[PDB]
Amino acid sequence: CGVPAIQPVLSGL
Amino acid sequence: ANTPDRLQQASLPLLSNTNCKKYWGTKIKDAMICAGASGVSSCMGDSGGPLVCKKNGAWTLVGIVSWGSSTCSTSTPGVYARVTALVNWVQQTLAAN
Amino acid sequence: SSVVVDTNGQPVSNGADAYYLVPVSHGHAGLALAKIGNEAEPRAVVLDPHHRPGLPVRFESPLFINIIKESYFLNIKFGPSSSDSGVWDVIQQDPIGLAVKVTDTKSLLGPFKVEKEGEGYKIVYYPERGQTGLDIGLVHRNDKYYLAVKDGEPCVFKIRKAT
Amino acid sequence: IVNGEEAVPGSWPWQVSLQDKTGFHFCGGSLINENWVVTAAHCGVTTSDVVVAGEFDQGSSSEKIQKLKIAKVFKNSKYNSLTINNDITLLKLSTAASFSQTVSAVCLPSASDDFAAGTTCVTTGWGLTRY
Repeated sequence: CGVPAIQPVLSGL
Repeated sequence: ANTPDRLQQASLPLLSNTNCKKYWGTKIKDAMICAGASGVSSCMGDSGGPLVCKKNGAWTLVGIVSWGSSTCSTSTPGVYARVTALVNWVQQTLAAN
Repeated sequence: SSVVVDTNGQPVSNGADAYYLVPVSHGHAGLALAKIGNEAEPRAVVLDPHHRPGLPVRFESPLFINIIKESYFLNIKFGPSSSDSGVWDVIQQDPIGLAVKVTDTKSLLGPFKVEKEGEGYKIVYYPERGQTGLDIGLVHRNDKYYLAVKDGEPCVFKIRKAT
Repeated sequence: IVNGEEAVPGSWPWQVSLQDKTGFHFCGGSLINENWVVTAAHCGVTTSDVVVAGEFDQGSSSEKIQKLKIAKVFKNSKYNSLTINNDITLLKLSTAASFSQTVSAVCLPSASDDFAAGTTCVTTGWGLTRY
C-alpha cells in the first residue's frame, strides 16, 4: 500500500 | 466556477485542532483534522477524496475531504474526517464483512 | 438524502449555478423582494404575479460536494456568488408571521432544506436543527404572496436552471 | 482544488471518482484494497452509483479505466448530519478492482499514529479550481 508504481511529483518537493 | 478534466493535487500543512478553532470555533470535533489556509483549498467535488501524509516511506490516509469555506478561501483551513479516530471502525467493518 | 434535481433532471449545484423556483400553482408568479409595512428597503421574499420568471437563487452547503441532497442544511440567496446581500432567513414580522426575508448575516449551516413534495420540492425551515422542520408556504397580502412558515401548507416549486 | 496543479497521470492510484449512473462525478474516494473504498458519509453513495478507478482525464475516452459496481454501503452510524462529525463511509465492491500501475491501495494509519501540526501532506481530486 501507499507506494505508487508511478511516483507522484509535487512542486517545491 | 471551473471544473477540471484532469486530476489535481496540492501540498498543504496540517493544523492542530486548537489552532483550527480560530477559524471554525466549536464546529471542530476530535474526529476532524484541519489542513491548509496556506494558499490552496479543497473545493466542491473534492469531498470524499484523500488527505495523505508520508509515514515510513508510504502514503497514508490521514483525512477524508469533508467541509469548509463556502468560497474555498485559500486563507481558511479545510476540514477533513480524521482517519486515526475512525480506523478502528474501518478495520472492524472489513473484518466482519 | 436523494439528489435534488432541476427541470432537466440534472443535479442542482452547490452554489456554482443559479435556479428559478417555479411554483407549480400560483400560475406564472415569480420570486421578488417587497416591503412589509414601510421599511427603507424591500427585504420580504414574495411571489409577485407580475414577475416571470423571478429572481434566481443559489443553494449553499459548506460540504465540499458539487451537488445538493435533500438531507443538507442550506443557505439560500439571491444574486451572484460574490454577493451576500441577498441571504434568506425567517424573521418575526406582522402581519405575515414568521416571514422569509433577506438579511446581511450568514451562519455556516443555513436553516433550510429542499425536500421532495408532490411534483417538485418545498423549502423546509429548521429553527433548531435536530428538531422537526416547518414547511414554507404563502400569506396573500398587498397583491403578493409573502413566503412564510405555514406548517402543513407548503409552496411546491420546480427548480429551473438559469442559463 | 484551488491553486493546486495537475498530477502526474496515474500517480495517485487509490483516487477514485464516484459517479452516478448517468455519468456525473459527485465525490472522490480512496481504494484501501481490491474490494473496499473509503469515502465521506455526506456523499450519500448508493449501490446504484459507480466507482471509477484508474482515471486521470475525465474528458478522455482512451484511458484504461475500471467501472466498479457497489455491493453494499457501510455509513458510520456515529455520522452526525448536524455537526458533520465522523464523516466516513466504506463501499464494498461487487466487482473487485484489478490492481495495476494506475490502480492500487492507500495505507491506513494505526489509531495511535501522530501526524503532527505543520506536517506537509497532500490532497487530490477533481473539485472546482475556482469557486
